Amino acid sequence: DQTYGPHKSYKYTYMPDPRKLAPIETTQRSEIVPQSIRPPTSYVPNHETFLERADIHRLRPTSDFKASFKDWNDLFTCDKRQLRVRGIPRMTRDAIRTAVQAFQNGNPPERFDTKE
Amino acid sequence: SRWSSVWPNMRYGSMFLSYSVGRKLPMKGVNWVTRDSNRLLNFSNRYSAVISDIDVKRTEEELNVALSDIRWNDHRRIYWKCSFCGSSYRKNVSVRTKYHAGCNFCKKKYPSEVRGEQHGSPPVSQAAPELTEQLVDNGKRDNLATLAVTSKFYAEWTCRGCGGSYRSTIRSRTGQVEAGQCTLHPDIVAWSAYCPSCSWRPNMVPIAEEVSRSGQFLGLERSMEELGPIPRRKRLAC
Amino acid sequence: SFKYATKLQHDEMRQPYYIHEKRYGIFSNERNIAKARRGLPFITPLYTKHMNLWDTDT
Amino acid sequence: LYKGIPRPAITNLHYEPAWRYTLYQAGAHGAQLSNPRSPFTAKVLGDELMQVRDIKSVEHCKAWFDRLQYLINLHYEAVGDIGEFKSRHTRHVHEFFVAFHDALSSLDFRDTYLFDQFKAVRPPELSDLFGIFLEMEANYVHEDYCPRCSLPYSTTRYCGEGDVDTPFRKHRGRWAPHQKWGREWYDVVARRAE
Amino acid sequence: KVDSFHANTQYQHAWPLLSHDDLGNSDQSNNTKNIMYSMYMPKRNKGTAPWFRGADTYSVKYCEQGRYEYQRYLMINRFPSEYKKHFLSFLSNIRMSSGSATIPQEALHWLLRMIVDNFNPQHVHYIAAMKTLQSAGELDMARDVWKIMERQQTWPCTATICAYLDVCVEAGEKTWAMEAWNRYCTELKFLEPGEVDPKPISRVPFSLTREELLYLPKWKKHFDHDPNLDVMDLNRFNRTREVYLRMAQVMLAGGERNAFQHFFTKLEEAMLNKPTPVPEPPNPHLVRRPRWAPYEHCKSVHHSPWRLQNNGRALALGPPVTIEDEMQSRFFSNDQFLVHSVKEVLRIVLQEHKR
Amino acid sequence: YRRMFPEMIGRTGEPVQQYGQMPIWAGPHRQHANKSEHNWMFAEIGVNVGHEALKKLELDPTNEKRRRFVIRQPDGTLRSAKMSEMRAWYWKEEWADFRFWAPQMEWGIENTPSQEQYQEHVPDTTDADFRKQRRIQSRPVKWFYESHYTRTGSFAGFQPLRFMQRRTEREVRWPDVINAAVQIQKRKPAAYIFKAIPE
Amino acid sequence: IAHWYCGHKFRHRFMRDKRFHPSLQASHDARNRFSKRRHFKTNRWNYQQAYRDMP
Amino acid sequence: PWWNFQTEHRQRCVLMYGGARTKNTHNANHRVFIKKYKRNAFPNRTRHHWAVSMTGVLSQRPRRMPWPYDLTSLIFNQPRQGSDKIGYVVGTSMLKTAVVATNHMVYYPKFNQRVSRTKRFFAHDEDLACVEGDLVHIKQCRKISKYKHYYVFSILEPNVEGRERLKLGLKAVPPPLFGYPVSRRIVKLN
Amino acid sequence: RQIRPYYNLPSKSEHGRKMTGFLTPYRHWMWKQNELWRNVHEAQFEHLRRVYKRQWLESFRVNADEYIYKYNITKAAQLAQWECEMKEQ
Amino acid sequence: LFFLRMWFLYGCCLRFVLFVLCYYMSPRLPSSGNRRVLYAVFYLYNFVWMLRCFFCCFIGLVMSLFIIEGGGFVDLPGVKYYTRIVS
Amino acid sequence: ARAVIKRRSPQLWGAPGAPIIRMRGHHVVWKFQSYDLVVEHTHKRRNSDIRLLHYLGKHCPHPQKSLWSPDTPVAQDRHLFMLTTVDIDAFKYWFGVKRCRLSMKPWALLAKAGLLPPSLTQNSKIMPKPLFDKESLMRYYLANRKDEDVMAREKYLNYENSMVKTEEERAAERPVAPYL
RNA sequence: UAAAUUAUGGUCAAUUGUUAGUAUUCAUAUUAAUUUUUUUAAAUGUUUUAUCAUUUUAUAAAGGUUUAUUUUUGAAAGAUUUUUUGUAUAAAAUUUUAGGAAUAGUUAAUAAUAAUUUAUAAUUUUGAUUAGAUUGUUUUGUUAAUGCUAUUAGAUGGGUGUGGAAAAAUAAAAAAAAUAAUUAAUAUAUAUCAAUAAUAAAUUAAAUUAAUCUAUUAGUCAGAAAUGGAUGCCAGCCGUUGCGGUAAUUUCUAUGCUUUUAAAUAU
Ligand SMILES: [Mg+2]
Ligand SMILES: [Mg+2]
Ligand SMILES: [Mg+2]
Ligand SMILES: [Mg+2]
Ligand SMILES: [Mg+2]
Ligand SMILES: [Mg+2]
Ligand SMILES: [Mg+2]
Ligand SMILES: [Mg+2]
Ligand SMILES: [Mg+2]
Ligand SMILES: [Mg+2]
Ligand SMILES: [Mg+2]
Ligand SMILES: [Mg+2]
Ligand SMILES: [Mg+2]
Ligand SMILES: [Zn+2]
Ligand SMILES: [Zn+2]
Ligand SMILES: [Zn+2]
Repeated sequence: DQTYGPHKSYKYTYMPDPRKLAPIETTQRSEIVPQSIRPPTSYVPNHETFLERADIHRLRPTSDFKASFKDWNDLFTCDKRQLRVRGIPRMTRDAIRTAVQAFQNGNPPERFDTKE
Repeated sequence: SRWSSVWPNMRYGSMFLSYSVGRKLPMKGVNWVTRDSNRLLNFSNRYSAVISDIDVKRTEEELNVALSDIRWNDHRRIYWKCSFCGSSYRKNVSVRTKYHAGCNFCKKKYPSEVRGEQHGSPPVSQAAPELTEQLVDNGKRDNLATLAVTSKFYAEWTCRGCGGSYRSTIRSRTGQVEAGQCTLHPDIVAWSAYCPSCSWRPNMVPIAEEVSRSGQFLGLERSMEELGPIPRRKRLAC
Repeated sequence: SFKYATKLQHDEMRQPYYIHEKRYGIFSNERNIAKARRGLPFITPLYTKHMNLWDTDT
Repeated sequence: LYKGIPRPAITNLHYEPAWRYTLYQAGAHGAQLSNPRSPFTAKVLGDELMQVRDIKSVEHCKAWFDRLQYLINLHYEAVGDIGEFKSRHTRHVHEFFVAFHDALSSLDFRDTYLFDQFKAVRPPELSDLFGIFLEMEANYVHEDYCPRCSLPYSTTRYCGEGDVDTPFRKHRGRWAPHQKWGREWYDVVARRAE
Repeated sequence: KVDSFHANTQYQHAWPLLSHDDLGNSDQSNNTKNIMYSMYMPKRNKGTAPWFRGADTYSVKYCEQGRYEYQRYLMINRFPSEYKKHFLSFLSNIRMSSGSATIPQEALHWLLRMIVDNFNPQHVHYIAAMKTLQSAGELDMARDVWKIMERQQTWPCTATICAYLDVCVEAGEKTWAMEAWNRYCTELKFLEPGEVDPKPISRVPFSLTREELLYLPKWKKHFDHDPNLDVMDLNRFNRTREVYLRMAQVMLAGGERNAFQHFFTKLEEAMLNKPTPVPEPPNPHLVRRPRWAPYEHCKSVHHSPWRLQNNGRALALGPPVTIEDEMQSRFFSNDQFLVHSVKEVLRIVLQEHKR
Repeated sequence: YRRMFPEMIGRTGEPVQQYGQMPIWAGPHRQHANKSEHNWMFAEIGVNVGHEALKKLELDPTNEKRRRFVIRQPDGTLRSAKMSEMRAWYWKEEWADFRFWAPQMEWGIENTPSQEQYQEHVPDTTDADFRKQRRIQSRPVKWFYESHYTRTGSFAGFQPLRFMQRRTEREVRWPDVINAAVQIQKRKPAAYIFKAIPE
Repeated sequence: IAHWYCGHKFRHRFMRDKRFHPSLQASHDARNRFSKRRHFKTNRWNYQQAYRDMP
Repeated sequence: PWWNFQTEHRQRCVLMYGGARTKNTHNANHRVFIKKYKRNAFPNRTRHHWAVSMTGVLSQRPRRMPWPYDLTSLIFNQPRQGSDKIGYVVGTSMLKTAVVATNHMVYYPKFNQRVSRTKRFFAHDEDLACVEGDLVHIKQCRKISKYKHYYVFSILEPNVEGRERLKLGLKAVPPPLFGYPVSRRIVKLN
Repeated sequence: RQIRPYYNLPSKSEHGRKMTGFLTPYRHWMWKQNELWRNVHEAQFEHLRRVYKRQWLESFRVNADEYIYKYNITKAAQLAQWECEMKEQ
Repeated sequence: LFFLRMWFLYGCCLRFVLFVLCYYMSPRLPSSGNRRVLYAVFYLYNFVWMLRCFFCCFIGLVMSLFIIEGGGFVDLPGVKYYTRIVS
Repeated sequence: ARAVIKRRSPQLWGAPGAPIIRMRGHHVVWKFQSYDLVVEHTHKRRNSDIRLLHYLGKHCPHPQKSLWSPDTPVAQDRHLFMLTTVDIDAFKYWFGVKRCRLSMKPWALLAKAGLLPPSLTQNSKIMPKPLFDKESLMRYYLANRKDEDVMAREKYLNYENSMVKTEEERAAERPVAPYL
């Protein structure tokens, strides 16, 4: 009728493998394709102007977060994880990061405000 | 929250995790005392370097751990300051003694991990001596100049343009790589000359130039001028 | 003869797929996959029976 | 017999070999160069293109040998102190060599292409290889160092201390004191040489 | 199969063991040998020795095998209706599979696929493939069609022979037409006063008496539409004179005067002294019976204000290329066919000069 | 044996060769792309490939339907797979032939790590394991000093009965204390005492 | 045998399985397997003159 | 991994090496029957449901599965299963319609044995040849009426006795003496 | 999506969408340029499309007619076998 | 195993019930004493059933609902269900 | 053409649309996650198997150490590995003959393999997108353009038939004496 | 109605309960499950367009179905100066209730017929129709094994009938007509039915990036393990024979002692 629980606890040793600890040849991908940051335009002079012209959606209230960025380089140095640390909500931070990388590609944050 | 429970990622370098009650419990039953036989300071005949790598100020502050209390095999993770490259890190003495573990930067010190000293490349002091002055000055610049010019060491430099400090690779800075390793970006030398933030402007000069000349820009230009007896196979086209 | 041979989720225990081609022609199912009502519950029946057991021919 | 249907003409194909065709060749389909070592491919590519083709395997092999003579020249005298707390271990060279020899001879990795390269790649001073290992056996027997792990007696308490690759210290295991020279280890070294 | 929490298709082909990070046995640093054997590897049932699927488990005799020899003859029959549907489909696919996207070679593909599917490639399919390929100016693939037909032991009708001789002439290879002649059209006759003119269809078509049905083995009752059965009745209209003409053309094309003189003389003599055979009505399958439509809803000729659009109801553009204004060659009298034959020979002289 | 059967030690192998790259019309703009961090292996699968039964025929360089592998080195080149890498894509194969020298067998005393062999952690010291009945161990590299023909293979193909067996049941139902024969173990004490151990 | 199927006893399961047994199936000889007794003696008092159209 | 024990499990997300990725459906649930009716009044005339009812088809024990191999597939090569059937003509009351009784096969793998079942079909005979008690060949075809997908392909055995019986003005076969069974007692005398 | 910038022709309407796609000539020129570049990509892309098409067709020819070779031999063998079994019969 | 004793667990291992009565009943000889039997109520598919079960539990400060588990047999004939805890 | 559109997962055209090669896997902890290269229709249903044309392969996005090959002092080989299984007969069929579509991630993969050029979405943000003017392009074109027939024949060999018959195999295939 | 050999070949079938005269698959066993424990999910605003419009965006609400669910290319793929084709809606098998009777817009012929065309009609005891229960024909568990025992979910009529196809009224995790984005896989605190966590459960330490967790039960007659103290057919124990009658190794309590160490107990 089985009230007694399992007959054995199967456990395997941990025995470190000298072959898996062997040094790994590494490259940094910043060596293969070098990272860089685009300098501000007259269109987008500040990080705050940027967060203003990337604000389109009612639910992507980008302009409200201006204080959570200290300067220009701070913006383009952010990635999504470290962007979550700073307490920006979800779809908002995706809007932000998307905008940034888009500006990096040569597409400035010029888009019509859909709120109305 | 919920997601707090997730185990972190354990990459290839790192051995056993000890994240579970089962994994914690048997080591919780080990209690160490420092006798004369365990004390690090007695063993300076061997481990002298390891002794001079310890942060004597910071460890007694944060960890409340005296330097006379530290075993040669000590499992506690204490603060270190690298006596080569001068960077701070936190590890256990046991791991530096049993195998060599130390500052993560000096792992990549040699040009390739697979073969440690096998480089035939000259040092930085020789091949590109003009780099030694751009190193951010911690006082260890004479040790960093000693490295291979092909070295993958991650070093910090003071940018010429804005005078600030950024972090790049020695070989990325020189451009030279060892035969049989992976080629870097052809432009890497020009691109790592400055900050990641200061780099754009100078390297956008020749492009504006080439669209000034011909009124048209294609990245093709370099490869074209590479063009101005090659063995080739018989073909089945006929 | 054992439990492992009960699991047909191995490809080694299961009559292969191509048989259904050999009976109905090659690439015949690509038609069936685009059908209006599919897989709820039912799909156009897939005939796989080892070719020495075929009732038709043998 | 002759009731029920006429005899299918294709039956003829059994008794008459005239009708067995294949309209096309094996690789006329565009695969002709699949076999790297076929004479057809040697005729199509020519020799210098085949050199270009296998250069990568040649430099693989040269890489193995270069590593080997680096380790040999490093650890050749078996006992010295080459680094901070690290000292020479013949065992390093040994185990690398075994990795090599397994690349060649093992049936799990079987990489045998490595051996087709020897008549070229192989260094002239490494031709004698087991001879060099015997010389290392002779150097390994020095008195100041432990007969088992070859660490120095004065500066070191245990077998395997401060060695990255040591067998003698395993994860949750214990430290073993240095073992001392005497007839036991003398004839151990001897049997190894043998 | 895919994308589910329990998805089996991803595990069904072999993979090297993954240790990127800790999978619960701390696989990044841990040597998994015993863990490999006793846990990770599938076993016959819980606790039994690991079940080995590797290459050493199967016998040697799997690699001793020639290709496709595991196959057995498959008799697949199907409804008569479905045969018509399928043959039609293959026909219109051999003509063209896609609009400008069709490669010439695709006709050959579709013929082959037709065989691979256990259908018999009837005469219409062969003629169609050959005409398509030749009209694409690709002559090797045409002969490849013929060789496929020969390998299937399908006896070519007179029409098929015509097509293949057209390919021969345009290729200018006499050595093909010779073997083709020798094998198939030898006994081909002309029509004389004592001949009966278009011969009635004599075939029974295939049925089974109840004793044939019950007592015979499975294969004797298996009827797949087989070209060979009606070959007699495809030939019932006597297209022979065409074959003789083509053959004259070939012997000329390959530069041989005696043989050409022979065929052309036979042909001439017969055309003068023997009755004109009754022509066959248009083949339903090669060319399609026009179906009735009202032409009312059509883009008018002037539909586009910028030009003259040709229309389904009438042609306003005018003929792009002059047409000869003669009925299909088989509708000629015998004297007319003599004339036609000479003009044909001349045309081949011209073609050979241009090659 | 070596003189009479020369072909039993393989001296030949399919050479690792570099494939020609497909031309990229986009030019330098995309040339960075295929050059990356890692190696990328690609093995083919399909109806004609991946079947263990046919394995040698599929690795046979003479066969033109031979299964295709490729590798992108981090610098962007492409090369054919080394034979090891080819064999990685088949279910693991065990070769041991017992006919001349004994192949090394798994689940032994000196093989099996602690937790499977005993249900307790036993320290691994290279000196004096009483449980394993050995006096001492010098620990050379396993296959170095031994002759190569002597190395035969490994055999895992059986149940390790101390560890895990089929159809596990209680040997004796009463008294309540006995379990299946795989549960052997020393008694855990009343609550643990930890003696400080530099000593 | 799962205990929820058919009756609370076991043998009820095998009594309904005899309904599906292959060699027990209903045919021209064995008929009305499930209720034989409702149809018993049903036509005793039903007088039917048999059908003859031939002398 | 279904071959690993209860205690041997580490990760529930993947198969480490190979094998079958298996979801455990919980077979032992102790499912029960709820009793909503009095044993006296159950709301059905012919049958009563007092326990848990086994469900599914082919999931049904003991398994009864389609058997392709029988007389019909023995004689015929069928393009589609049931495209040919041999049977007897039972009744013609409908113009151009022959009803046909036919046998097919079922296999019980538990007992390893076959049973013959029987089924009626409507077949279309244009021109009305079929007399009750003919042995006929029957084929699948175009939908003809609501229930007729089959047509009479060939008469294997005609009924010579029945035809001569008709020619004399009599019915092909004498009408069955008793009809369907009843649960009543009919007292009908003289 | 189709990107609608802010300097597109603003539609003044309260009954519908606020911005009509209509382009400043600059935007048109720009769009043309970008699209030229992607044309460069898709040229090679579809080139590879039809290349693989003929590759696959050719392999089908060769393997399928090898198949027809082996298969016909097989069914010829079976047919011979049968008519023999019937002579024996 | 006796499967009809479990009738009111309805395929579940444990039940929740409300207290109504507590009376006493005398076990089958040769066992003498008083067995405490609690008379409980619970509802399923909006039917209210009166369950009758053996009180082996510990009552503290006054409480209402119990947890019912089925056992083996007990001294007292006719009482299948037993008490685990009181809430 | 749904009255109330399914808002979250829109597409183009009616479903099922033209087959598209996708990467998809069930979501889980990042440590175990794999992907499937799958040819399927444009409009998926609840379970991805309902519309699934073919199964192209498994792709594991975890760099791995190569323990299958012997540890090799060669620098490049000891970079980590990324493993993927491609079915390329089905791929060339579907892509080439059936004219598929492609999502971007599978495109990056098949680019790494050498089946396709690198995608449209792979951007070194170092270089800009190029400029164009027609007169300069024209000067370059007039500078280099090959002969018409050469080009026509190249298009012939690439697009139409490749395997052709040299005069030799003609001579070897044409019948000999008794029927010649 | 004769043996066989050029010798282990064609790749592993193997069953573990301490019972109580005897007959009969039936309490206490192992494996699998429910009892059982927040490490894999997720928030609203779909989108263009020529402007009150028109293009793109087709199967998770419920009801309970066992002779049952079946289909095209005219959309997209799709290549091209204009017409171009044919194949489809149909069936066959497998179908549950302990004790069993009739069912019905109704069969077949005619035909773009007939709320009253013609006929000796159709379904059923070879188990119908109503009525109960139930989401149908690669998924599980046990097992040496023909078996037994699971498998979700998803197609619920018509009524200006749009659309290639009704699948058309919250509940995505399918990039949806300019490269939005790929340095991305992280999603905070919600849910539905799933997704097995006591992951070296105890001595030498983590080739880290140090982040989540402070973690315990049972027995003590039979059968590993007992003594005091109460209690006195009472109170209570009860997997089971049975125990409790002033000496209870079987209740309660205290203390020790026993265990082969992911727990007892219930189903
Ligand atoms: Mg359990
Ligand atoms: Mg089973
Ligand atoms: Mg029950
Ligand atoms: Mg009792
Ligand atoms: Mg629904
Ligand atoms: Mg019902
Ligand atoms: Mg049916
Ligand atoms: Mg139907
Ligand atoms: Mg409605
Ligand atoms: Mg005892
Ligand atoms: Mg008790
Ligand atoms: Mg007393
Ligand atoms: Mg006592
Ligand atoms: Zn350092
Ligand atoms: Zn700077
Ligand atoms: Zn030592």
